[PDB]
Amino acid sequence: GEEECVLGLTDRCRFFINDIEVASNITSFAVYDEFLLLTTHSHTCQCFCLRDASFKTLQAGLSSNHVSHGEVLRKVERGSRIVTVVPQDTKLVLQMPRGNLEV
Amino acid sequence: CVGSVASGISVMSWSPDQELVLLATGQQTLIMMTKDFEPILEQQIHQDDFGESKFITVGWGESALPWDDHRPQVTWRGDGQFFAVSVVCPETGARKVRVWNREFALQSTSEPVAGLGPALAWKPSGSLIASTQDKPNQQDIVFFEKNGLLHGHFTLPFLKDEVKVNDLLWNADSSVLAVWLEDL
Amino acid sequence: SPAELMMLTIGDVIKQLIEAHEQGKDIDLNKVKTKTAAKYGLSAQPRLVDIIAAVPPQYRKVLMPKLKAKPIRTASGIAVVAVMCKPHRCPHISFTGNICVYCPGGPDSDFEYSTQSYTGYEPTSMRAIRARYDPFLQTRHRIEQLKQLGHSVDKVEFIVMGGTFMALPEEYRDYFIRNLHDALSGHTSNNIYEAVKYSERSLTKCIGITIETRPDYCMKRHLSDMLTYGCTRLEIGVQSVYEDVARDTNRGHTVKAVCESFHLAKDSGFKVVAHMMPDLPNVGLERDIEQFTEFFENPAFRPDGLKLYPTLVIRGTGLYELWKSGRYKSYSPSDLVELVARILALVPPWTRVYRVQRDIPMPLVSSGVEHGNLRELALARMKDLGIQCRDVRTREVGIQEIHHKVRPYQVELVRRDYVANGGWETFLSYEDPDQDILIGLLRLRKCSEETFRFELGGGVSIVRELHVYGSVVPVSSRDPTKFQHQGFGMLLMEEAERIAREEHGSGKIAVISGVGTRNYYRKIGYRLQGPYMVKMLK
Ligand SMILES: CC(=O)SCCNC(=O)CCNC(=O)[C@H](O)C(C)(C)COP(=O)(O)OP(=O)(O)OC[C@H]1O[C@@H](n2cnc3c(N)ncnc32)[C@H](O)[C@@H]1OP(=O)(O)O
Ligand SMILES: C[C@H]1O[C@@H](n2cnc3c(N)ncnc32)[C@H](O)[C@@H]1O
Ligand code: MET
Ligand code: SF4
Repeated sequence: GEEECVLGLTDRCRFFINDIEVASNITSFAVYDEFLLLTTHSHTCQCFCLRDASFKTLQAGLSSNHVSHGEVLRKVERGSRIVTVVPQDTKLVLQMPRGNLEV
Repeated sequence: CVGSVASGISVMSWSPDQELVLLATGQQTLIMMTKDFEPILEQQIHQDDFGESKFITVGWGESALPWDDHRPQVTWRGDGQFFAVSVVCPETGARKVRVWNREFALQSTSEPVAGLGPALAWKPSGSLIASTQDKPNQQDIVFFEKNGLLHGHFTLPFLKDEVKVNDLLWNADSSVLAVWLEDL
Repeated sequence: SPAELMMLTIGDVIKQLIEAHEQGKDIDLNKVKTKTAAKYGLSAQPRLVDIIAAVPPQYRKVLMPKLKAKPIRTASGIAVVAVMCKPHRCPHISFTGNICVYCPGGPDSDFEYSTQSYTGYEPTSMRAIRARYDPFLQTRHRIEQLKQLGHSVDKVEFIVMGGTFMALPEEYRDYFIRNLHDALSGHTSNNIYEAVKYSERSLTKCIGITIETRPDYCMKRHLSDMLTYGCTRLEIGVQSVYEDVARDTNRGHTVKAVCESFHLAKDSGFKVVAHMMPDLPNVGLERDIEQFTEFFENPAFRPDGLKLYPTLVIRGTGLYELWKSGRYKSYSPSDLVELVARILALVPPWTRVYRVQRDIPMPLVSSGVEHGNLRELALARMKDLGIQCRDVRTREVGIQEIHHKVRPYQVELVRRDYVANGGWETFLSYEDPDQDILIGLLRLRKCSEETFRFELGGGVSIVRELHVYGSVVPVSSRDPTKFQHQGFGMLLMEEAERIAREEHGSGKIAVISGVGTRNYYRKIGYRLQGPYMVKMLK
């Protein structure tokens, strides 16, 4: 929004924005060009815009009680990790346990 | 004092879940006891048989390293179903590796390898056994197999006769290998 | 007599069908069959082939989309014709004294007049036996059967089976290949090159040829010879990744030779399919999982296709003698199903599994597999365990359409890169992410520093396969309910031409192709050089 925040991830798959936990099944995250990118245990990738958002909106999105609509949520393989993001070409790079890559 | 051995003890090994203990004596013998220190079995290490895991075919178609201190080495698998012992055989005069199962029956004996070192460390996940080798112009980390055959290697970044490998030890989740080197 | 009653029943069925077509209403076939058979007093029902074999010509053309039989035979986008060679001995009989310890049949066996590694009771084996191993007759007969079923045979692919084909005299190979091409085209040629030219100008397109070969018969000479024939796929039997197994079964070569042959073949531009065998002697239940994990994680091994052949013991072989002496025992069926499920859970998304078990008749097997649908049992077990299979075959539109009932909705573009056999491989695809449905794929590779062909030296990137699935759409026709002729091919080539110029840094792009594909790539803008279709990228 219009305020700085500190984002944190632990090794037990817990996501904190400032001092409030907002999600509990996260394995990777990144921030690139005013966009937040997340990967979950449920084998999903999520992308949120940060230009017009608030803490309540982000918590509502990651509320675990929300019906999915096909612009924010996408399915991926098992054990995917975010390597990097190419916003100029609108691409996201992922790596898998066996060693290959995916765009 | 709950136990006593006439000859000295060389190594003591405990299972990953503490329910079985292995002791090695100074008379080249291995004793397997339970948690309550009630003896279960005792056997001589230097046997003369491959085991029961033989190789079936139809028929259609040199010395230990100078800095070796001759101590035995004992290692357990991650789940405790097998274990391995490395010792200097008096017959060949080189290092030999044997693999036993949990009920203390011989399973396999390693193939002859020239230049084998004294280190040993079973991968906790239970796929490869690590060791070391010194061959003309290089020093390698080699990987054994439960069958007793070589299945891979990689090369250390050192010249010949510049360092020695003291110990090898794996990580808890089998991701990182730690190597301990001492300069000669 | 029942015969004329059957004929009248058939005639009445087509009469009702054509009438309903004329006034344009839908009709249910089974109810009509039963009702019409009731009238004339029968004790049986009509067969689909009989109804197809009595339609008048124009109506034959118009109403096949309702009477087709076995829709799987062309659900992958092509029509497959399998032919066999002449009986012969495997090349390594001489310098070893004997052959592999488990291979049945052959010139010196009790299976009379049968090719090596076959019994003669198989479907394709009985087709070539009555034809006396003549390629022209076999091709004509199989195409006639395929047309009688009710399918379209516009696009064809050959599969040559038998022993080791590339170990035969040159004249016989010339004869065989030119006869295959002539049977497709209709010409009467003298040598390979004439037949290839006329087949290039033909109207029944020959997409490609597949040959099975040994690692010691895959060198520069053999690769060039197969390149002139029009071959585009290879089948090699690896069977194991362990060096002691490869010499205790009298295989005759080593694994390192297999890896080197893989490297050469992939740099030349072919496609590689590997035969593997679980339950080999001296391989327990724990070495198989490690074997396949290494197979799919080690860059030296990663193939493009797989064939799983669990070990079978058959009479008249060394393994039979081992089994009688009480020294070899097979897995229990539950263990075998569990192992196959675990193996299928590991296949990467860029690999295609063609077959899952052999096809030997049950009474001839002494021990081993006894059922006949291992693949679907394994899939059910996988569903029970909670894991899923993600290969190429079980994700394409036709298979997903006949086994399940789904259709693509939200198609997207996907790219996967990896390293294999010393080369940088890319795999482009169009697929639906939510429902996991595949449509079209393309394979690209940057040539390494050890390429020997003259046309590919100096900065050339090679395309190894382009494919779009679905049902078969005849050339120059269009069907809005199918997936082929809708522009997914020129979209996949435009992207391959951008990677090869801005990322690989190359200055030329080459394609290995058949003949109808030759005309297609000429349409795109490629020219011909040697056996390749090339284009400048500068
Ligand atoms: C080169 C190789 O290794 S093989 C290619 C794969 N082999 C096969 O034929 C199996 C399935 N193949 C296909 O789907 C197609 O034939 C492909 C892959 C060649 C092109 O896929 P599509 O997406 O169908 O191509 P696209 O829609 O871009 O092009 C359609 C045009 O190609 C033409 N075409 C398709 N196949 C051929 C062919 N073999 N020879 C000549 N023209 C052809 C069609 O007639 C159509 O031309 P038109 O409509 O202008 O008259
Ligand atoms: C044609 C293919 O059949 C397989 N093959 C050969 N012999 C046997 C057998 N006894 N059991 C199972 N598969 C076999 C090999 O993998 C060969 O390459
Ligand atoms: C028909 S058997 C498979 C092809 C070849 N004979 C091989 O062993 O590789
Ligand atoms: S090379 Fe193939 S066909 Fe020949 S004997 Fe061996 S397994 Fe059988």
